[PDB]
Amino acid sequence: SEAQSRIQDADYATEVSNMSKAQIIQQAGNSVLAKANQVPQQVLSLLQ
Amino acid sequence: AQVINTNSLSLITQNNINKNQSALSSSIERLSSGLRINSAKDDAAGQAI
Amino acid sequence: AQVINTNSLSLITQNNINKNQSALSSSIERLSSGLRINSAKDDAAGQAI
Repeated sequence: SEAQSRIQDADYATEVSNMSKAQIIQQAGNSVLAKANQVPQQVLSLLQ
Repeated sequence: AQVINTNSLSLITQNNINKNQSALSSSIERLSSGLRINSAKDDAAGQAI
Repeated sequence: AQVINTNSLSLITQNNINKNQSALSSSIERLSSGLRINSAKDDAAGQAI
């Protein structure tokens, strides 16, 4: 049982860190994606 | 700016977000579940043993 | 803490308690009974003698 444990164990210490990293990266990606959408907008300034 | 027909920066951002959300889904699944294998989309040798 | 799916410490503690229970039961039974052999699950040569 002890030997089988090592093969299939969640290891919450690592999994919560991976989850936090993923959440941070997702929020950062959404931020930079919303910021990047304003880039094609400055053409109207040249238009008029 | 010069091009609005394609915002490649948005495309790369979408790809990065997709990879990160795949990692996030894996982490959330393994966290809610007790196992690490979890219906081995992951390694096969581990569940075989 | 790192693992919740299996707790090995509690398991080996259970094994130790189970090992102790046998000696406890044997001692109590030999105390209640007058004889040491007592239906020799113990040594059988002594029972024959």
